[PDB]
Amino acid sequence: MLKIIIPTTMLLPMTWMSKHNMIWINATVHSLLISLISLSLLNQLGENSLNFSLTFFSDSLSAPLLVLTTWLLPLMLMASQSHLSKETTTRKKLYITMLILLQLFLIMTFTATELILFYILFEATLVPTLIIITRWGNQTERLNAGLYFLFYTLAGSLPLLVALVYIQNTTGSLNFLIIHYWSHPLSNSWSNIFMWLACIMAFMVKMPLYGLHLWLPKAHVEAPIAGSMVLAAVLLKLGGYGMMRITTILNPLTNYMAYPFLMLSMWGMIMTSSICLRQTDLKSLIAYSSVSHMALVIVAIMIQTPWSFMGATALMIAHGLTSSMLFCLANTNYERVHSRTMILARGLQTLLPLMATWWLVASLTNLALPPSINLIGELFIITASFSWSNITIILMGMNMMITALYSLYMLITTQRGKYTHHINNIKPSFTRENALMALHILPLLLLTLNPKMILGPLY
Amino acid sequence: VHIEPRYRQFPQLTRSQLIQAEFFSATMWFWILWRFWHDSDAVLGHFPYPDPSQWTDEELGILPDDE
Amino acid sequence: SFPKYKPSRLATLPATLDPAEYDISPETRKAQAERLAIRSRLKREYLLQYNDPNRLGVIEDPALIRWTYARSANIYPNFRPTPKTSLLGALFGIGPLFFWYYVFKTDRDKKEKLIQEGKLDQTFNISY
Amino acid sequence: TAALQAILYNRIGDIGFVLSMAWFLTHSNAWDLQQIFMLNNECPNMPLIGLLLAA
Amino acid sequence: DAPPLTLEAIKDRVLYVLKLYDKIDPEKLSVNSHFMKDLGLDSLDQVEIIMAMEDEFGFEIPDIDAEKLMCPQEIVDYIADKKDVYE
Amino acid sequence: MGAHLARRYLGDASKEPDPLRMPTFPPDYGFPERKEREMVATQQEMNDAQLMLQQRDYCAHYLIQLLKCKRDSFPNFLACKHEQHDWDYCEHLDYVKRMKEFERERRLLQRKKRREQREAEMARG
Amino acid sequence: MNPFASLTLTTLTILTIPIMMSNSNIYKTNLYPNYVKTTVSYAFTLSLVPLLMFMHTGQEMIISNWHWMTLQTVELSLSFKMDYFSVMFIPVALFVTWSIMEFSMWYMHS
Amino acid sequence: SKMELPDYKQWKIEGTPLETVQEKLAARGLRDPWGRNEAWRYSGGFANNVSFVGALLKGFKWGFAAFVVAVGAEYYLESQ
Amino acid sequence: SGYTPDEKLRLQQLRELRRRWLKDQELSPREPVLPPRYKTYRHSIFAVTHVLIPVWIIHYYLKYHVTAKPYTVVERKPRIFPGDTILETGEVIPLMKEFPDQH
Amino acid sequence: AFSAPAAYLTHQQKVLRLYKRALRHLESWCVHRDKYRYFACLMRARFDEHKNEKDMVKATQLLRQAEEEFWYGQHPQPYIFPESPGGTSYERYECYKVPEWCLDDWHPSEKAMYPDYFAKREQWKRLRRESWEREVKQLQEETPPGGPRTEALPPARKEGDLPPLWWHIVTRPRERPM
Amino acid sequence: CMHAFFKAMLFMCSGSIIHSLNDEQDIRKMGGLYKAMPFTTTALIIGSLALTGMPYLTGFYSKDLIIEAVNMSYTNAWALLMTLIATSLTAAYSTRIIFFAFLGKPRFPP
Ligand SMILES: CCCCCCCC/C=C/CCCCCCCC(=O)OC[C@H](COP(=O)(O)OCCN)OC(=O)CCCCCCC/C=C/CCCCCCCC
Ligand SMILES: *P(=O)(O)OCC(C)(C)[C@H](O)C(=O)NCCC(=O)NCCSC(=O)CCCCCCCCCCCCC
Repeated sequence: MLKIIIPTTMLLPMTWMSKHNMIWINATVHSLLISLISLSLLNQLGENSLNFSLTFFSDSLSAPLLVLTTWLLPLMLMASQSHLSKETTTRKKLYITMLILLQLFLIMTFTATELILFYILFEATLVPTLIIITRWGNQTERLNAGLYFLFYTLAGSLPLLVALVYIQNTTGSLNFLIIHYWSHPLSNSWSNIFMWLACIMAFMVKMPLYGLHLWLPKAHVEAPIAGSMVLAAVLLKLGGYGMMRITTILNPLTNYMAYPFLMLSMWGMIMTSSICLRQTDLKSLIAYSSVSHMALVIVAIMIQTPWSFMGATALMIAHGLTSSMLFCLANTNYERVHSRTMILARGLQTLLPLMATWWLVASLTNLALPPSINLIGELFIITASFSWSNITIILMGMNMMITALYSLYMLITTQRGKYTHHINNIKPSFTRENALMALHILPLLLLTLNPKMILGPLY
Repeated sequence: VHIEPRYRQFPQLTRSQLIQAEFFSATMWFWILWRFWHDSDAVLGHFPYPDPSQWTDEELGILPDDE
Repeated sequence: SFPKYKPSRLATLPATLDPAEYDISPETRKAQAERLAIRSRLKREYLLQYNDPNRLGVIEDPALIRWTYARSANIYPNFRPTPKTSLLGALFGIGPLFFWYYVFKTDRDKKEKLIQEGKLDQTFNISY
Repeated sequence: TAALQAILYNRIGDIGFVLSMAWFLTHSNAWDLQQIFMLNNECPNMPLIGLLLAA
Repeated sequence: DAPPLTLEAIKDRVLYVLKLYDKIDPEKLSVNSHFMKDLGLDSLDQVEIIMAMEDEFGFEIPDIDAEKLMCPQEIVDYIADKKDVYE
Repeated sequence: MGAHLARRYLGDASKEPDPLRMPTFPPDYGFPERKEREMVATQQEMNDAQLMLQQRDYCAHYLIQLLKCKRDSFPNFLACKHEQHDWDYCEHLDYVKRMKEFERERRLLQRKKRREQREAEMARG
Repeated sequence: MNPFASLTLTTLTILTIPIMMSNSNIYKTNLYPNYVKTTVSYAFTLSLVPLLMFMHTGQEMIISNWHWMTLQTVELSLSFKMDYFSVMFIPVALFVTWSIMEFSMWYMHS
Repeated sequence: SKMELPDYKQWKIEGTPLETVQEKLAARGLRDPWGRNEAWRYSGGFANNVSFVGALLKGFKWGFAAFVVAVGAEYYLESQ
Repeated sequence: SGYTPDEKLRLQQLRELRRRWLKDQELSPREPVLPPRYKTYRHSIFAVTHVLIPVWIIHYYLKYHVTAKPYTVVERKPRIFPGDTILETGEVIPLMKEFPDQH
Repeated sequence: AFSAPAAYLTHQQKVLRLYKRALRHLESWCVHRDKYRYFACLMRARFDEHKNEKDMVKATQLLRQAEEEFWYGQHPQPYIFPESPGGTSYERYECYKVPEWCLDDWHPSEKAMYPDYFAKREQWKRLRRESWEREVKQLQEETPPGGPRTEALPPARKEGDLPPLWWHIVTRPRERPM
Repeated sequence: CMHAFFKAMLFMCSGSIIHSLNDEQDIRKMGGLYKAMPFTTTALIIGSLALTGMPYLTGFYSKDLIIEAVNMSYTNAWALLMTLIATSLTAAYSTRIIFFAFLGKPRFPP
């Protein structure tokens, strides 16, 4: 994994030694090169994972997330160069450095072979994100959003650290291969119940679980465009990856401790879709859509079947791409009119045609339209939940109906209708914005063409 | 063909559309009459419906009540 | 005479059938004039800013800002824990959870009982 | 409004369709007509009502 | 599709309708004659005239605007302005 | 539709036949010597012709002949009138046999009612 | 090879063809409606041919040309069931669409 | 081009149901002044119209003749 | 009840301005200044490409790739009637028995 | 839509609007022209019967009774003109209406494609920019110190002036833009 | 198949009427089109006759068999009665369309 880690640690000096007018060009070009290099990890084995060394390893679950991170970095660079034109050169370099550090920590997190190193890195992802939010956010609420995000995540994660050190003391190793080959059943006792609670609650807060999600609207709405893109695409997937990795040793206690979390996830998925139906803010609408999708992923992981894990992985990748695209579209419209109210700007279908096409495609992918990988993952999760029980179909159907309703409501409100009469600063869409949308959408359709690359180890 | 608009008057028609409408209506009625002539059993039926009250107990296998 | 029309919540009373429209006090006319004056002042401000040749941007709407602020940020500071709020919150945030837990637990208990008794049609059920 | 209404009603139909698809996969290990017809010698109410709702 | 309207066509059609009205003598009817002052009609007659023009031209004139159309020339100008007729 | 529905519903269901339970009497009850129905087409022939299982009744041979005639004279889709009429006539005969069965069931039921009424009267006397 | 599968898949592909031409000067000009209508008519005739094939011998087939993915013991592949229903509905739908597209060339001129 | 409106003096309610309406109103003591403006519809080429049964028999005249000719041709061909 | 003099004057002025604006909206004889840069023949060129090339590609794909793995293309077995000739083995499927003919 | 509304509807305006609405719904009921003419003449006879009334209280009572009768007897599916708010062709062309501020963002090549139109557009823009100060001064001169009590706007009181707040009224998109 | 044919033709005739009468979709405003528009009139009459089950048109070979199967099967009595009433109401609304669109005097703008 050093052939991918070291190029980022070289991107840092490149950013800090480039000329003032070439920082964005250099960062984008070399981020795309690093993504191309990281595409090699998709060649996975059918029996075991790719164990590079004693510290880093790659799996059919880690590879798509790493590729998504490496592909997402240049898009964040494009959006940031859009909205940071008046900043000084030093602050531009600092912003690029924060993005690079976040990507490096995410790569090391997804490739870490030991639970304690994984914990250290996935906690280290907070600092660049908090700095980005609380420093380059636009509104007054960025400080409160950062506080909420940081303290929710840390209150979740500290008992996870205690549980990890206790597991190390009890068993002798936190290496994932060792804890998988030497896994032993977890007897039904209060101590095991609380260990299960510590681990699962940390990752549920990271997911986020319904009832533990307020930090997500707070942070996503108030963060800059790059922060919003990375929060939804990758940082939300740390919880799912951790739960997939950590549930090896939690059986058979997961068969009994999953009921409250399953009920919370299903009913909160319904509730957050309904909230999306009546949202006066576009970023809030997208954030609650993210909450619903991650609640579905939580349901899949908790029911814990080979068919659910594949759907969970596919839904994670598809939701990451779709949420990044939706946040980018909302940011473009915000840069037009300097306000996040959804009904302020209308008639954008007749004011900006190709951007309306991008909106339509993003909304179509947001709802499960076949044969998109969104639909593939959602359908796999729905079928696994149907096998689990036969009223999960009722809940999933209600969620799908409300999902289509709010997606098309957002599309119609933002695009259809008649344009606002007094808004006359909506310039034609930039080549940069259109290229950003194209780079968001085309990989989604290519992954639809080749679906087995994002179905996880269980395929 | 250029058709001038009329004001409060019957519109200008064309011999082509007149004869086409007449031809297709005549075609429909000719087809209906021709079909009713040849296979009339498609409307009136072909096989008589038996009257079960006229079937005898001998052929229906019903013995005398006293026996 | 003719059957009466009963207004509802989702089918309101028509203006022509409102009894208040046929009992017009001189105070009502003054109130209507005041409302028209308020609307005219707002319309004049909007039209001036809208027809200004040098304006390039969005005319900020304080009413829209107040609406979006009240819908989002001004809810919690004005929330007081009352019996009505407590009961509604408890119901709408707990009852569905326990209801679905009961439903799914009963369903899974029946399924497990059938599996243990060995009289459940599990043939061809390969994928799970 | 008409477009969104059509989407809503067809999405309830899709709820039924997804119910039928999930039942067929779980109880027949296939999503194709050949194996569905082979294995379902007496098709049950849940998949058939799902199909009816979708239709 | 349809041929465009003209000021002359609008005026001819409105005068046609008004001359087919039986409470107006066509000889003393001109494009500037007022319905009330110099034609001798009343509010109900004006409402009927506006409804007749709505039927003639296939579009509805709102009641707030219909009350002020007191002249055939005013009706012509209103209809031309709404239909974007400039020649 | 029909008078039988009226008789059974607004009347004596005991004297009217049950369509789901018919026949309720032995096939030879009243028939001293009764002949089994003759099937012309064999199971292998019907399977090769791939007749629908709804179409594999006692009139299957005429259907097979009609299909063979239709396949051979493809462009002339009006050359199978005789075969179609033969198949329809066989189906008509099958239907009138079913009608005879219904009528036999009805009159046997009312005969049984008369017999049991007479026996009850004899016991009462 | 039997012309059945080839002709059916060809009708479907030639239906798809004018969409690939939607990023061209023909899509920019005013010949696109007539182009689409002509393509639909050609597809209609090319689909009438397998209907003639079925009306004679009653041929029905399934075409699982491309294998999409194998989910453990469940294989999903791009399969087309060319049976009586398909070979009878396709020519009717194509005929109706051809007529509708010409009527739309007249009706949607403006 | 430059269509001309037909002379307005030709529109008369006479011979049309509007005259019957006018007679009823006169018996009531009333009059309708918009008689002619509606009377354009009842004259010209719209004066004669077909009933519903007549509309369905639009091509029955020629259809029956063609059917008779075809039946005769078929009979003659069958005979010889 | 009618236009006030101010309303009528403003309406007249606005109508004049609107008509002038529309007249200006009218184009010029040379206005779209563009930058420098048989029926059977068209039917034949369309038919060869749009029909001939795809059918060639599809037949090549089916004959040599799709019909190279088992069960990809499965034809329903032909219907066999009595009194027929099976072509593969030169077999004679025999006739049915005599019918109890009615009239 | 072109007239500024008043603070209230007078009794005459109310009864005239009721008359027109009742005639329209009666025409919806009486499809045929002669029948509609007959019943419309009867309706106008009723209105003439109640035309002269010295007691305004009784006139208002009669108006209320007539409104109740109309609401009971209205056509559930009345005729609406296609361009009217309830019509089938209402707001169909609102997506084709594009403004001149969108127009002025064109590329120089697109502008050069139409040389003569943009010269007149620049003349219009100069006319707009040379009159705004006069328009706003005229508006603030005539309005009362309290503020505008109605939405009416004044004409141009001078020979070299344009009526204030005219740009969007004059340059509103055409009824059939594309 | 049969319904596709004749219902598509009926909708096309309705669209032709709408386009001729300047986007007017009200039968209360249509009228006189029997002679105003001959070809669309005869096409709509043929379509309505086929829809209602003219004894030898396209709709006869499906609707008549459907009705016979409904009558001759072990069906729900209420379902059978509602099917018959629906057939009668089909004839009724076809009559309404023809009567208010083609017969009588014009009601469209002059
Ligand atoms: C299984 C899941 C549950 C299924 C039923 C749940 C129904 C939930 C209703 C959805 C809530 C709506 C959220 C927002 C939707 C969009 C807002 C909206 O109301 O749309 C307005 C729009 C406008 O109405 P118009 O008649 O067109 O008038 C226009 C006048 N200008 O109205 C609609 O589109 C709403 C239509 C759906 C409403 C609900 C109706 C569904 C209820 C029927 C369920 C029973 C089905 C029985 C099954 C029978 C087959 C076995
Ligand atoms: P012009 O300014 O001359 O107008 C004269 C007016 C009417 C303004 C008078 O000056 C006036 O105000 N007169 C006194 C007030 C008055 O006339 N009140 C009574 C009028 S309302 C009335 O009489 C209506 C009764 C009949 C119509 C009722 C409508 C109900 C039928 C509709 C059915 C729905 C479908 C047909």
